[PDB]
Amino acid sequence: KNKIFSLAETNKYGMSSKPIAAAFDFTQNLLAIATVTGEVHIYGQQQVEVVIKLEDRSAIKEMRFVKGIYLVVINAKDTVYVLSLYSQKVLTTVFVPGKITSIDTDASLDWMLIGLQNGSMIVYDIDRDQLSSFKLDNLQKSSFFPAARLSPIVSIQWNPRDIGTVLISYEYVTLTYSLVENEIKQSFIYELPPFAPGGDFSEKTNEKRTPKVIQSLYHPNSLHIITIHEDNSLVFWDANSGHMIMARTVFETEINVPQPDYIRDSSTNAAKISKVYWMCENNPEYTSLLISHKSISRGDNQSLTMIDLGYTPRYSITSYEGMKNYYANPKQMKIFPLPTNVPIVNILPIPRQSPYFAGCHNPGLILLILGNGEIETMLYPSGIFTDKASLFPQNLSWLRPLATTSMAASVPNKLWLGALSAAQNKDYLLKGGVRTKRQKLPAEYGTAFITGHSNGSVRIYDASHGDIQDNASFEVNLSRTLNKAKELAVDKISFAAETLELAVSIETGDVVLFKYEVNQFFRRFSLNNTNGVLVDVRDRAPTGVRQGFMPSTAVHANKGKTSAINNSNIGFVGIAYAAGSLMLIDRRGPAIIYMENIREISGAQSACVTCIEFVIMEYGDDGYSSILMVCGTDMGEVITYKILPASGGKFDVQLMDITNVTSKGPIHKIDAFSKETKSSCLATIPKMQNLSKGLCIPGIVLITGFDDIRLITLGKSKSTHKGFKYPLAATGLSYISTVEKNNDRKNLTVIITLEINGHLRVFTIPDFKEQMSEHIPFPIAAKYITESSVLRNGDIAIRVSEFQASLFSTVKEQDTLAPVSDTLYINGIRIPYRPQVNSLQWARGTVYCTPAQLNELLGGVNRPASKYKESIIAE
Ligand code: NA
Repeated sequence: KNKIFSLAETNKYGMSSKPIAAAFDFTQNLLAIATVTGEVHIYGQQQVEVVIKLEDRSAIKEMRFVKGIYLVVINAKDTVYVLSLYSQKVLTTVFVPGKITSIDTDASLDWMLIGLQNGSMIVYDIDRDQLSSFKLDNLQKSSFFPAARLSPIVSIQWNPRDIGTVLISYEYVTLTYSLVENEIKQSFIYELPPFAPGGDFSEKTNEKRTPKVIQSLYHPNSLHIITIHEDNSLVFWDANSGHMIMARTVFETEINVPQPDYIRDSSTNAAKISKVYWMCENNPEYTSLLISHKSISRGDNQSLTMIDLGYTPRYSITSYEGMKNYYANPKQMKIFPLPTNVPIVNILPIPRQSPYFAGCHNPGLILLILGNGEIETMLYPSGIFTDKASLFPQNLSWLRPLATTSMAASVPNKLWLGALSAAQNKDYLLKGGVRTKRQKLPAEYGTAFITGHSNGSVRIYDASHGDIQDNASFEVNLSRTLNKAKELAVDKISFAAETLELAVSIETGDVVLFKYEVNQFFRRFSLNNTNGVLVDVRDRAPTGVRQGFMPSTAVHANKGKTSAINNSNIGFVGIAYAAGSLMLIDRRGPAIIYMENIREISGAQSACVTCIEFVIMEYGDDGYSSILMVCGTDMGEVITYKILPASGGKFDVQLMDITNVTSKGPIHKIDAFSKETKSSCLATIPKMQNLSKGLCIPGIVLITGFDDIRLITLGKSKSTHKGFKYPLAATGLSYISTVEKNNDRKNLTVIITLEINGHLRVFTIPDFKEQMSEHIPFPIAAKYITESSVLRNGDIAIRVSEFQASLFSTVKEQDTLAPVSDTLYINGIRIPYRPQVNSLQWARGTVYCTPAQLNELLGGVNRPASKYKESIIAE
């Protein structure tokens, strides 16, 4: 019935599953993130975002960006997809014959190199979707170690300065292969003499050992290589000579010379090296190594290590001992701790200068994807962790950090638009992409999303994609307000939209109050300095903000965690604590106007207040309206108070009564509506000013229980009840207008009920006749079903996964335009010239190979023209 209703999904926020991989394109300046279900999300400037779903739901291992128009995606099943930034759909799927171990791709090259578990090397033509005839067998088994087990290729790396040389590394040996000459140029083998200490994790020091290589890299000058070995040795070799310059550790040097009386002098438990990256600064002559360390036990053992080697000495005029000094005495060294003990799973440097040098040229920020799906950012080389939501598109802000609670608010646009006008995001990181303008028809009411994270930060933005709403967001830091560093998890938060006020309650029970206002433009701050519960925090506002959500007062009650917070639209703040405390704050002041325990007033065993609501209507049979406060208790009781206007503009509190409404506690959602007009009865400033008129507005209050809804009337015994099959997670009163006759604006007030299992109904009032009975299309996390908010205009916002939210609209007829995807590829961007071997460093010894020359070797003289428009486009 009521065909004006149909469940329609309007917006999605965040990512649908756990991030598992990442990649970045400097040429187009786009950032791609891969989920475990095979989704690829490409983000750009402001709020550019394109979602591509691969045919299989398998996980993603690696990506690279090719030519600035291609995105190569490799899954767990060793299937390689090619995606386009111009046509924005899957271009090619390839089933590569073998188990892939090492991949390399260059910015200006149309080929990608694949090593296998069986040791063979193969080359794939991304531009033309063909396998090339160039194939190399297992070189270690073929030339050096015939009797060894079949060694997989540990690492393949294109030379940073010459596409004609490829660094290949096997388990017990590494080498440099030339594609032009089809031969092995130089080979290095790491062997330890007896009694050699080896690395930290060396085993059986007495006997001769040949540890497996775990990773090899080229130096930015391309004349030096590093081999990390399973003992955590770090051996620096010279690519051309075959000489072993040194073997060092992160802490000690010369680990290869035997030492009969060696003793491990380390007060820190040794950490297995996970991966090593060789980053370079603006001048490639300035380089540093970042090493990630595998965790032992479970405690914070994933820390980064940076070795800034500074100016690399000139190659031609320094001996091997000079390189030994240069690598053995680092220019600077520092360890970057990780704020969490969650293991690191992927590290992606974000280049700022150019996409060469393995995508690690002058990285200003390092994106770390952890095992729990988080995304962290390290400023480099400073090492400062940043979680500012303005660095990345708002969809990424659901990952950095994890959003502990979320809510949506129906804000009147009258001042909301003026607020978002000067709240534009101006310091995003991604620069590419051109955002499609999706103009929304103007409306009286808009929607805001508000999220609180475990960091102690609250992010607020608009849920529409309009001209102003799209790139506008506020961020408030609870840490700077309280001068605190730990125990900052946000638990609950309440938003008064009519005057733009906020109350944020954290795991320690502290509640901080924020208000929208202009700016007033110490290091010993603490909540324990003074004795009063209300602590002044006005002067602790962020420096550079001219106007925004600033803190006014912090609440340090020392009474425990909070069970209910509500910030009214008329200056009142209601705070309830798990111990039983109930506390009323007048923002006029500031002042406390009521502070009492509710276990000494209840007739039941009700421990704490779970919901606080403000209404302005007639109590009982008083014949006139006043300021009334309704609270629900965890045992199904309801306590109604009056806030009487007292002398001097202050306010008293008079307890009217407490009645056991239902046995199905807790009481978590309170709403109200007038009996005749059926408009919202919740308190507002104009309604408060209207009290002098002597007006009387008898009303009915909807109280939500565990799985029942009660229609009750203040000051009376009669009530009505409705029961559900499953417990109710989110509800609200929605006031919608329907036109049926000719232009008649017939308003209809209905209640939107959502159960934790995902079912949604829409009933009328007060008869509670069903108008919708549908389900949310996808299953929802029972942990996060309850963080839903019902909006004024029939919309319902549900948290569905740990990282994603969904804003549904329950009005079938909505001014919906055809979906428009955004533009990723912008033509005319030039890829900088690939760096070549400097003649002043190593004269001769090189055979210059142009890209077309390499195409002729790998694909043949008769290489077919591509079937893609991108190949012609990307030139
Ligand atoms: Na937006």
